[PDB]
Amino acid sequence: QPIFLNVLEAIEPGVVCAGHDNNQPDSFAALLSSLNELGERQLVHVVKWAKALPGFRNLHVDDQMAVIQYSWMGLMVFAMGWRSFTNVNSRMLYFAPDLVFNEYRMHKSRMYSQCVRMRHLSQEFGWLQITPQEFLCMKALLLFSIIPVDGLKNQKFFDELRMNYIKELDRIIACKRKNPTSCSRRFYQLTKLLDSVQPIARELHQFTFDLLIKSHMVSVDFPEMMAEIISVQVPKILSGKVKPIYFHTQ
Ligand SMILES: C[C@@H](Cc1ccc(O)c(O)c1)[C@@H](C)Cc1ccc(O)c(O)c1
Ligand SMILES: C[C@]12CC[C@H]3[C@@H](CCC4=CC(=O)CC[C@@]43C)[C@@H]1CC[C@@H]2O
Repeated sequence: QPIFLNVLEAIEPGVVCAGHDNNQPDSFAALLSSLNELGERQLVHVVKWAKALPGFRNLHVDDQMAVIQYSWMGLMVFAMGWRSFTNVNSRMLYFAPDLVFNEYRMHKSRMYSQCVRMRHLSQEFGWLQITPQEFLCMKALLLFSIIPVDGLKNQKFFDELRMNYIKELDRIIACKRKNPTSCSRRFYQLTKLLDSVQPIARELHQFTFDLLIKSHMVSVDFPEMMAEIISVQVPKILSGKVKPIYFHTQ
């Protein structure tokens, strides 16, 4: 029995609802305030999920919050892609059971191009035939894929942790496979899939950072936690002080 898989499967967070009043007209201001409240909500879970991950509390405490604060975009975008694939075969974006974006919501949110990228992503789960086991280990690996260029408080611990999550993903690929040509191709495939989250996550950082700046102008509410992470932590990403870790050069 794989102990590592039992844990991921057990800690996976349940459905989270956005709180969106679906009887309102689909306006930019309402779509985004709801995506924003959706972020606050998802964030509470992400924190609880990350803390229960095997080895996570071995990281220094300031590094525990830094990694969560750097990587939430990618992790949530990925999860959402998976929810989109499993529920509606990647036809729409399944943000929350109460906030499914049709083509029209995509246009009204004014992120049609990001949503188009987010949708290609969700389709990849289908095209690549990702298993829930692979999905889960990839998502944990995503929590460890962005860090300051000066390094963390205890960079050593982090590197150990992340090396292990790499092995586990490699373990879940090998656990039922014939010859090592396909084990290779698959690991290549999934590593490229993970890389692909980063540019998408970078576009959303830019977007939401812009959005918060003119939040008052455009009538868009940001909950406190979202306000603080976007104004404190996102700018370090955008200014190049915090960078994603790619498996392959872009
Ligand atoms: C994810 C873990 C990998 C793992 C642990 C136990 C298992 O039975 C397994 O199959 C894989 C990883 C964290 C190993 C580890 C052990 C001890 C630690 O202190 C630490 O930071 C990390
Ligand atoms: C950041 C954001 C709210 C949080 C959104 C994000 C789009 C991606 C996303 C996917 C989810 O499933 C949870 C909400 C999040 C994480 C939105 C883009 C602009 C808006 O400000």
